Amino acid sequence: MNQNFVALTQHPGELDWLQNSLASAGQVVPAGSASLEELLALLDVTAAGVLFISLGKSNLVSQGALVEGLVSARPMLSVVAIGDGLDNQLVLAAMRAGARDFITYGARASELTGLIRRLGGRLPSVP
Repeated sequence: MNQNFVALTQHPGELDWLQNSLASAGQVVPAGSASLEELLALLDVTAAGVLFISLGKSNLVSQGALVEGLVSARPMLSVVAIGDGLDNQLVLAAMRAGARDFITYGARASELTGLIRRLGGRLPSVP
């Protein structure tokens, strides 16, 4: 019923869309301009299991490398990419980097709560 989510957004409209859509599921913590080390510290203190990362053609090389680093360090972390659903090569690059899912900014709130439900039902609770 409640989680912390971390978001690497490339504009404030994305952060608002995430926060408003996922309000019933938990809290969306912004990570702003964060390095891999800083981002891993923020995931640990918030005990976040889902990370949202906004991808585009301009930031794909550096952000893709970051997803690769995150997924190496935290294999159980669910990385969800946010980008243009009309760009097949972008969707493909994100998946290759280690992103579990890809959503387009402005998607219905029910699509986001649905995704969080699905990602929650994926692994056992008792460790």
